[PDB]
Amino acid sequence: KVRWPDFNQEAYVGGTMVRSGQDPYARNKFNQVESDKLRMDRAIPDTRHDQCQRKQWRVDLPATSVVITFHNEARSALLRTVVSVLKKSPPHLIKEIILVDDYSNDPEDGALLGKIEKVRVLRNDRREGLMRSRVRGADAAQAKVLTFLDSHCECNEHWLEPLLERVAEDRTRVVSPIADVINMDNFQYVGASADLKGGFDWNLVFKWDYMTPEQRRSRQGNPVAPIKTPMIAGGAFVMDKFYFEELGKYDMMMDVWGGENLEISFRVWQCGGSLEIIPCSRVGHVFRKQHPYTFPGGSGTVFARNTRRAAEVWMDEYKNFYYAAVPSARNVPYGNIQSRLELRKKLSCKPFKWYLENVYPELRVPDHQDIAFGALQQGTNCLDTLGHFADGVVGVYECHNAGGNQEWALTKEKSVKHMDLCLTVVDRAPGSLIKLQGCRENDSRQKWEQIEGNSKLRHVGSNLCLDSRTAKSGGLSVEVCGPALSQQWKFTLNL
Amino acid sequence: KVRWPDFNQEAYVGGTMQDPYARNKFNQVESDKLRMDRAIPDTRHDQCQRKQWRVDLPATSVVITFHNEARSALLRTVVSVLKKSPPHLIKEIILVDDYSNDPEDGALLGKIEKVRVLRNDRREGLMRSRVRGADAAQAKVLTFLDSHCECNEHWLEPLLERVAEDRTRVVSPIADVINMDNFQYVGASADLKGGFDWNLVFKWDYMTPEQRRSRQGNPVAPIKTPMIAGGAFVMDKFYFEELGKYDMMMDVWGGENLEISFRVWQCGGSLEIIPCSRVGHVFRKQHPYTFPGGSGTVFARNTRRAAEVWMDEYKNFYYAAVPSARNVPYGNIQSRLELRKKLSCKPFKWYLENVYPELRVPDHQDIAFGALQQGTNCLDTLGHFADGVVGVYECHNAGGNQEWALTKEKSVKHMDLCLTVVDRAPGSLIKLQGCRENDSRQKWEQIEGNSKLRHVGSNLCLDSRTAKSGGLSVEVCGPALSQQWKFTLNL
Ligand SMILES: C#CCCCC(=O)N[C@H]1[C@@H](OP(=O)(O)OP(=O)(O)OC[C@H]2O[C@@H](n3ccc(=O)[nH]c3=O)[C@H](O)[C@@H]2O)O[C@H](CO)[C@H](O)[C@@H]1O
Ligand SMILES: C#CCCCC(=O)N[C@H]1[C@@H](OP(=O)(O)OP(=O)(O)OC[C@H]2O[C@@H](n3ccc(=O)[nH]c3=O)[C@H](O)[C@@H]2O)O[C@H](CO)[C@H](O)[C@@H]1O
Ligand SMILES: [Mn+2]
Ligand SMILES: [Mn+2]
Repeated sequence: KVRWPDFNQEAYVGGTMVRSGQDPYARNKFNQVESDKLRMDRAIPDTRHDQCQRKQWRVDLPATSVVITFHNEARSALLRTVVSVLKKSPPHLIKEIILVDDYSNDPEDGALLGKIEKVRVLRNDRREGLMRSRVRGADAAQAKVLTFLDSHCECNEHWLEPLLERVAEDRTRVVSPIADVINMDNFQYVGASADLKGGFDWNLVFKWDYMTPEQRRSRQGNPVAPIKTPMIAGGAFVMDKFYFEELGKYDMMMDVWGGENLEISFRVWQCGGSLEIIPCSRVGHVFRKQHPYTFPGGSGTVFARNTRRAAEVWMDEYKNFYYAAVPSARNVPYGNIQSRLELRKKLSCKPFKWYLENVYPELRVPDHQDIAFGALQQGTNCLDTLGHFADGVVGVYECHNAGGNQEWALTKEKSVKHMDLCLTVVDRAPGSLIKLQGCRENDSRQKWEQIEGNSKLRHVGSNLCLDSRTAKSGGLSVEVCGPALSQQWKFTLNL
Repeated sequence: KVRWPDFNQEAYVGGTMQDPYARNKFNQVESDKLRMDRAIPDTRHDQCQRKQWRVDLPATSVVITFHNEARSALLRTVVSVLKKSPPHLIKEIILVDDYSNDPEDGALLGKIEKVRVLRNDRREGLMRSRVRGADAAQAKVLTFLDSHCECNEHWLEPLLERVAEDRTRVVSPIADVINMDNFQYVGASADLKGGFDWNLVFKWDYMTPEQRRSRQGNPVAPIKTPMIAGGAFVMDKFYFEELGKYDMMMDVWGGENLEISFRVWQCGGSLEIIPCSRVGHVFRKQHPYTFPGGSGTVFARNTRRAAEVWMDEYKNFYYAAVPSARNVPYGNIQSRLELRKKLSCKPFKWYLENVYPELRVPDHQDIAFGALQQGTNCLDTLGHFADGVVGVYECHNAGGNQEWALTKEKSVKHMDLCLTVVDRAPGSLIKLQGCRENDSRQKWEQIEGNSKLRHVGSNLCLDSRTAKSGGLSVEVCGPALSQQWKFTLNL
């Protein structure tokens, strides 16, 4: 009902500001004062590669229903999101902007924006949470393509076209922009790396992977090409509406936050679709350290519930490596999964083993016969080879959870092995250094056992325990197996 | 004449037997203590202990070269390649005494079955000495070995089988480790390939995750290595001769392994590590012999001679890493350059892209490259992405989080993220941001003779004063010591 530039920022974000001498980081866990300071149509730097910036972008594309979901968002941030969509998108490609107010304390936060050009507002009468709220918006979407966005984003130049171009060509692609960084303190728009893919460790937390050398090198002469990501971050993405609904939408019994990104990423890949990051599509996002909103069941409890619900449906037996990494999770009940499990069989979906081998080989999987795996931790320090080969001393170095020269397995043969070099007891005398040797299934000197409730690591057939007191003066040793803190070793993944 | 078991170990080792490390830079006492036919553990994979090895293979002339070797070690080598190789596959053992102080060291072994001794009139060095032995070889196939090695069970067959199938293969065993102090025979990793950094010193690369996955099926298969260590290898004799043998004007040590490795690959052959061939070797810390030329100088001479012939333009990245090498003269190379054209031979860019892709290579419009060193510490990203603080962390010389370039666009870049001066006030933290060729805040210059790193259009220099507290800062810029930065490669 109003052209967006004629909308009044100052009247909106007006009372709802930050009174004198209050906490600026109060309601949203980002600096609201700095957010409020900025204009709705603020200038941001074009963070795209030269290759993108300078390409007649296709505009004969199917239009999209943009779904933004929010609970207690900062008016400034919400507005800036909405306007950035309208300002930077070709107008014919925006069918509508659906705002799903997920039970925000003041309905006026969302309601007032309903004045704006193509903005509809849908209020949740109770608290539904991120996933359910997104599904509502998608069901209310008129367009043939869905675009999701977090409520504190800022679309960049020609952001939408490259996303649509992908989905229009192939409906099975679920496509995400590069997530530029909006600083939570100063609110500066910072350009992010285009050399990353999304991923995870066995704890099933999202993390950004560096692109492998083999991959980068294959993309050297096509730097702005699509990136095939094993996981989407989950905040900003575009998906064909019919594909979204056919492929099961979201797990409706997930709550608040967390899990859904994992779940959908697995699902899409496993059931014949693909996931991509598009470097020419840039969308800023306010990344933050704490959650500002309430979690009904406890923060970490609900996260585990959702994560479980995903793992239990899609991961097959490899779900155990998650439970191995996060034993605590086994206690959290996750309810019924029959619908989502049948969905899987209904869709004739591939197994997780497929996903691991073809989509995310990079992810280190322990052998079915391994006893433990990962890093061997002692406080902050972790068991490091220090680049040593055969006949080498082994050491400790601060942990960097990247499994480089700090990755170890504890085998069925009872050996502590890195690659095919295994910890070997050269000399049984107390104080003697241990050496890295080639793995023999029978050497006897490289057989180890975990004792004192998986806290220690004892040399088998002996009274001797691995000991780090000698690191700074030679390397790790065997010493007489007693109550030292230097003899304490815990594996990252325990089976 | 005399069979090896009837040879008198005691009495040979006898006139030799007081610092153990002063003689050979390994524990001579422990070496001397051991039997010539010492027991060593079978360090091969199980999937090799059950292999009917084809034994209708060509024989080899084994070339062992030495200058002041330990008698115990030399003998043990010779006997190991007699005991552990099938007799019909050993045509002869050629011992090239490279002007050793007592000629009796080599001469006395002439008594042993299949052993021939050649004394070098003058000091030649390892490459020239090897060429002599190869020219004196009968046999269709050459095997080279260092004079302090110990062949393992069925070591030779897998090497020959490869060369017999395809004469262009140059094959090396996996090099088990003989302890310099203990003299214990220790089994080595089968998950390594040979390689190098831009300083052109040999190093072992841990073979990639991508590779390790592909070799699940047949784990003891040949390894295509971009470099051979250069000590133990087997090569068809005619192929050795045809492909130019060794760069004859190389001296005592070093270079030859690089030179031949490049040559073989570049001129249409292949280099392999064969995991079921196990040969032990006494690895050492410093060289026990003397260098005519002053050690570091001769290494540089040889290395240059190789680089200047085979590396094309990329020789500069070597000179960037080792600036001192641009002087100390490499002499005439016209023959070896002619050799290259004579063979046709592919360019180094080919080698880098097809044989050793994993080698991190700077863009030729970079200004500096490598890590950014301050003391033991290097410039580390600390896993931080865009909008992150950058820091210092002790240098692990292994890449990744500590890889940096200084571009023609004047920017200090890691991956596609560049160092950014967000705030010009002294003491301000610098943040890592996406690289834009037009942001003046992402621009540096190197000043005060490549020692400092100054933010361009400013009075401000990269500084580690704050590094420990939060992150690295941009600082007031003057006589600090925290502002000192050496890039490993400059150009
Ligand atoms: C570009 C760009 C954006 C990329 C950022 C990104 O991937 N964010 C994901 C990341 O989000 P996050 O920033 O930590 O969480 P955030 O507080 O932004 O919550 C997601 C959105 O849903 C809203 N929300 C949240 C919780 C809730 O109960 N109800 C809501 O309506 C909230 O207002 C916000 O707009 O992980 C989530 C896990 O479920 C989702 O997958 C998010 O999409
Ligand atoms: C199996 C197995 C072991 C393989 C180990 C290996 O590759 N060793 C190499 C490694 O050797 P190193 O142990 O550092 O050197 P080392 O002192 O053993 O010299 C190599 C050989 O040359 C001999 N030599 C040396 C100096 C000399 O003037 N004359 C010689 O004949 C020496 O006695 C020995 O037989 O690098 C060398 C660089 O030129 C060669 O490439 C060696 O072959
Ligand atoms: Mn968010
Ligand atoms: Mn040697």
